[PDB]
Amino acid sequence: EPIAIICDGIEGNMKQLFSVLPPDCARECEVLFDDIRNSPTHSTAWKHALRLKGTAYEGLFANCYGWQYIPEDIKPSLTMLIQTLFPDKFEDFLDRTQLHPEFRDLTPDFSLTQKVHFVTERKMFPLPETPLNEVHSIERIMENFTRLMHGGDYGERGIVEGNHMRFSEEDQLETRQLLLVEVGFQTDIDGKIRTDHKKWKDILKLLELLGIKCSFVACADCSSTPPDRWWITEDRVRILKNSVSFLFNKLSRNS
Amino acid sequence: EPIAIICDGIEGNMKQLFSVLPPDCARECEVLFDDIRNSPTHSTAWKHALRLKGTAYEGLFANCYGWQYIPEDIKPSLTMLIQTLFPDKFEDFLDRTQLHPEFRDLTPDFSLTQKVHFVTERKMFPLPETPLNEVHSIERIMENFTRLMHGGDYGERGIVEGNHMRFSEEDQLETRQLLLVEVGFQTDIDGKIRTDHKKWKDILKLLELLGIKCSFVACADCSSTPPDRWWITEDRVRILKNSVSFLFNKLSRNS
Amino acid sequence: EVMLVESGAELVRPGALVDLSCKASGFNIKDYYIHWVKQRPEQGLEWIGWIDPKNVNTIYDPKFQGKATITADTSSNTAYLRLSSLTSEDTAVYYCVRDVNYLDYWGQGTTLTVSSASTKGPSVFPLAPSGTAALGCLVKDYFPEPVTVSWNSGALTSGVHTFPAVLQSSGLYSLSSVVTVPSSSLGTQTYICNVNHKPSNTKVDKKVEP
Amino acid sequence: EVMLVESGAELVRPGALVDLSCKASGFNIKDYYIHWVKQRPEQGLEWIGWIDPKNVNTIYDPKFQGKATITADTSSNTAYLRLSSLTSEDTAVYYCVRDVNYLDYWGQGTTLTVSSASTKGPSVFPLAPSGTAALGCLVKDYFPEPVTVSWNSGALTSGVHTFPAVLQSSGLYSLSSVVTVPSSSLGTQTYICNVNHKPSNTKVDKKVEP
Amino acid sequence: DIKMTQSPLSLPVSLGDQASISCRSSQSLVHSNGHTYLHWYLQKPGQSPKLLIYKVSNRFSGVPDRFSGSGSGTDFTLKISRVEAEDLGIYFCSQSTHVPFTFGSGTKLEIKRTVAAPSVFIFPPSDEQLKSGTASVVCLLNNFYPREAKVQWKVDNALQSGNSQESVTEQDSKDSTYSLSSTLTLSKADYEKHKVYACEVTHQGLSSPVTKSFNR
Amino acid sequence: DIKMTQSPLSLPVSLGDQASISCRSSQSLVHSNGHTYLHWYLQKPGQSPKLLIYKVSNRFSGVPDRFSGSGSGTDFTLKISRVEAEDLGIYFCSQSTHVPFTFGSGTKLEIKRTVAAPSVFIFPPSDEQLKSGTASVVCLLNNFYPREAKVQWKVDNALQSGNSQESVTEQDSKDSTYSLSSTLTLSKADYEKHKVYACEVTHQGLSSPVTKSFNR
Repeated sequence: EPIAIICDGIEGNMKQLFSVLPPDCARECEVLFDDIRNSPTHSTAWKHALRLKGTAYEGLFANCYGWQYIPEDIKPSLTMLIQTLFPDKFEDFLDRTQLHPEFRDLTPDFSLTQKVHFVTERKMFPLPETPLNEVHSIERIMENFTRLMHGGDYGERGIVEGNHMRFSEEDQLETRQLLLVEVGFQTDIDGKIRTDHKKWKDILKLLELLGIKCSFVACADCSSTPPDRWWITEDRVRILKNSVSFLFNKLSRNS
Repeated sequence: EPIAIICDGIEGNMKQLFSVLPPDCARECEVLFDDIRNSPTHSTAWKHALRLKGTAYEGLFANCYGWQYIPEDIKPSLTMLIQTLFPDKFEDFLDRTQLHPEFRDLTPDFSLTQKVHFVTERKMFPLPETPLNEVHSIERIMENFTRLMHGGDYGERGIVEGNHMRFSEEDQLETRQLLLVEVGFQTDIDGKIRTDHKKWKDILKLLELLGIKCSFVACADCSSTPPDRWWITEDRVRILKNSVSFLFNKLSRNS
Repeated sequence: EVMLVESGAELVRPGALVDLSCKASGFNIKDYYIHWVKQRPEQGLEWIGWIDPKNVNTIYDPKFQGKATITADTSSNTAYLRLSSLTSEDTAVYYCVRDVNYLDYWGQGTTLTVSSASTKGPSVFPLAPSGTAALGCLVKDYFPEPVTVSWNSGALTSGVHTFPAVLQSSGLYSLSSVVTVPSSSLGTQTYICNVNHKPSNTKVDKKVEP
Repeated sequence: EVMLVESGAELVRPGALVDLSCKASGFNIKDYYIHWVKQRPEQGLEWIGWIDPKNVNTIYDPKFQGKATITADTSSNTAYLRLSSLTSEDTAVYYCVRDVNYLDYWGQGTTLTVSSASTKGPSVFPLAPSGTAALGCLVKDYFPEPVTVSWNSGALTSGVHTFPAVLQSSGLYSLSSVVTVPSSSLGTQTYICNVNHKPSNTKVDKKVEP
Repeated sequence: DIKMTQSPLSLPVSLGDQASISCRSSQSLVHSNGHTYLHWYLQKPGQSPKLLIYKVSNRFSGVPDRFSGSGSGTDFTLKISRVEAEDLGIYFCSQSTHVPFTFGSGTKLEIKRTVAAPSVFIFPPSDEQLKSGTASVVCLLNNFYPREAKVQWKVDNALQSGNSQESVTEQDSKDSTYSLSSTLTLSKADYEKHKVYACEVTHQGLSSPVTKSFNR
Repeated sequence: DIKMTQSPLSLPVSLGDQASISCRSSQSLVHSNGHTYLHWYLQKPGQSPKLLIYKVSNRFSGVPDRFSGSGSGTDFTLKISRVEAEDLGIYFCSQSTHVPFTFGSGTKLEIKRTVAAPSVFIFPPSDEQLKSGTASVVCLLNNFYPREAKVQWKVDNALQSGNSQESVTEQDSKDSTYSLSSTLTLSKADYEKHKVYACEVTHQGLSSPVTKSFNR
């Protein structure tokens, strides 16, 4: 079956998926569907579909918790996160990572921070501004993730880890904190959470040596979960399976 | 619904609102209504209403207690009040705030003082004259504000704060006093009162240190208060709801 | 530095007209009101009017309406005062004054005399000596009263007394100007009194010596 | 090294037009925005507008829209500021600035004085010596305000003072430039002050000696 | 027309003393805007008026701390805490609340000084005056205090009256003294008629009248 | 138009001391993107503004660490931990959050220094100036502190006024001292008229006014 026909066949479902996504995510996913429609090979199409699955899913996940879909090329790195949020510590950070220069660039899907206080603004910037994903409370977002791992499956499809450093009730409202999140829709679930864990237990360690509060989440969903049990609300999972997972399902049938 | 059509529809209510406003306020809200009528977007219209609401409210609040509406741009700051009212202490004032120059510029909506005694006037002035909002007695204006906080709600919707400095009965009729007032028509009432208290408790102290008797009031009304229980008389609250709050209500339905 | 510089005709015949000017340096007069104030010996200080150069509004004392006309040229940073229909009641000093919401700076003033004919130039007859010595310059027989006496062109001022003019019975004024110097500098120093009687455009530099 | 070099008409009459240019060296300006900032003694630093050379968009302060017009040539790596309808309010120093999301590097700045006095050439007069001895160059009677004094063509800088111009009563400017050197060097070393007054295309290298 | 009334008209004070100048007005000087527009000016001899105190009590820039302005309503007081010699002059108050502005008549600040008899000088008419046919003889009384002085003109022992004019300076700012030039007038024919000219100066600080004279 | 307000306008500090400069804004300078676009510039005398601290608290490349930027919302503080002599100049803060960008009015950083009397030099006009028909005589007061200085131009013991102009330098970056050029102006005839020319300097650090002079 010809991909232009298959993409004509699910175009309606797709258009529903783009409408439930953050605006940047929707633009980015439109391209991926035009690229899939127009692919020369099942190998080229499949590679884009794999991206649209992941790209769509972060968009839904970001949408479900108040976060903003940060496209891949502009996702902040560790060094950008360190330098922007903690300039004073930036010089010390550069040192700890001298033997591990690979840690300098690690990029969480989501890099969150608690809004701190102690239109016709500037709108164009010649260089990218390293983006600030601001959340009202890391802790309250942390709570809702621990609860869902113990009922009030989820305990198996994630990890929550916090670096042990202490922050006061003024210190949480005085100082910057970091919640780093990895989300997936991969087949092998305990891979996301264990692969990242190897790097991430060590990184949380290093951020605590440098005096930064940093919080972590890894989680994943797979097709075989009950619809009422995804990390994103059940109505959303109705759309992702009907759009993107359907597009895989036909793309394994013709190849 | 076309904003010019909504403004054609409530033009009568608005014109009634303007006739009960102090002349400077009335003019200022006439523009804000012509601006709302001619607006391009509901985003632009909405922001004018936000100003037209509060501008109307202060004009009403100023009218209800015998005070004069001081247009936003010519509202005196603290540095002007001290300098105009207390020249000898002005050099002393400049010193205390050298670490907090931010105090220097605070502009209470109303900055009042007791008329003191120990046609064909000058009407045109090349430079603005820092306006002197003169009231017959700060004490009697203060009394009426505490009473309405304890029955004879209001105790929840305001604060009255006075600096502990002593003034004799001759010293009150000899020397200048300062009544600083903040008024609002915001939805979050406890916001007006507590935001100001942080900054303002410190200022009464400092006006005390400098030998200045200064008295303070902050208060707010919200849409859901009983019309017989606003800081402004009930016939006033009638017009403001029929004019300006009616005008938001149409601007939330179309946005 | 703020400075208001008044210049105008020092003498005019009665019934005539005079334009006095007020040159502003150190500020723009669009940024203030400018006033005219008349000063006489007995009559005292008398405010006349103010002009707003920004949008050209004038507010006078009603007694001066028809007598006064304050005009302004902000491109040249100047206000003018026209006094028309001159009488002796208009013989006085005139000042322009800056308005900062209160009158603060005044000019040096221009003298105006409304009389019938004169333009008489003064005659300077030195008064010479005979440890400290007295010399001078008798400045005689000129008519419009303003005269300016200096010594050694503004360099000698200490010890100097320039007396008020007297109105002689012939009706011309005459004034005296003396300076006391040490006898030892006398004849070792040169002493020039410089008189200026602007109404006759008479300029005289008489040397005084023993 | 990053450097922004502004050059433009040093003097132009009122009502005219002026183009200022900004040569960028050390970076391509496609990769940034370029701003213009006006600076006056009282008026202070005043932003004007920025240009995006990548796709040519401009954003100005509304008080300047219609006065200013920023254009750019990425091939010759220059931005331009055209100011039209010149007045005295436009007499100012002007800088172009590099935008990296915040303004970071600024140019030397070009001076503009808007008047009709026409250009005038500076007269350069040696100030001579007579342990430590002082020499100089009085740079006299020129009109466009910006002048440049250097010494031994920049080889001598230490001990050197260039006083801010004075605006004489003749309405021409005048300035002083002095240097203190060891007296035993005097007459062993040559001391040339190199003055430049661009608006009259005057260049003078006057030797100053005992 | 707000009338400005200043008392006293003349104020003798000694250097270092305190001076009090009172100004009273016909109507209240309080403006409806909450301000009071009454100010103090000092016009020194032969100079333009200078602002001392503006709006009842504020010092104009460059004014010393010994000048203080007080009052309210219609009674206002200017006080000079430590009188100095340069503080001579006529002090004017002014209301700029109502049009037309009005100024008081002035308080003449005078200085009490240790009395000093006058230096006296006498001048014969120059040759340029004799050639013109008139002849003026000048008697100068120099740098004396108090002002009161009686010049007597005597030509060859002949007291005169009515052919003499005299002029007096204002108090001098450095020393708070006076000078006085008295001029006797005659014709060149009538001057050559006599040979002895004297001036008889009578003053408090001279316990005897003093005479200075010359011969033609 | 965010208003940027800087206090104090002037900051005299002694070398090695700490300086605090405050910048307050009309509205919050926080961008919706979560960044703050308030920056500190230092313009040394007669140089262009140079960037110190960008976005509240980031040092610009090559900027010493004794410069530190603090603040949030609308209140910002710039601190210089050890004032140095080269640090002279006017410090500007700027917001680049809102269009139009706005800059403070400026804080003038000065240096407190041990008093230094002035060296004085007196310059006769060149023959070239004489042949041109004018004659300018220059008095140089070199490398002194503090700025207050009193030039007196006296031609043949005759004090003058109004034929003299003077200009003063900004504090020197090396020593934080001033210089002052005062220029007297005459006609070539009027210069040849006299023979003795002197400059009388009065300054705090000279206990007696000092005089420098020449003869034609």
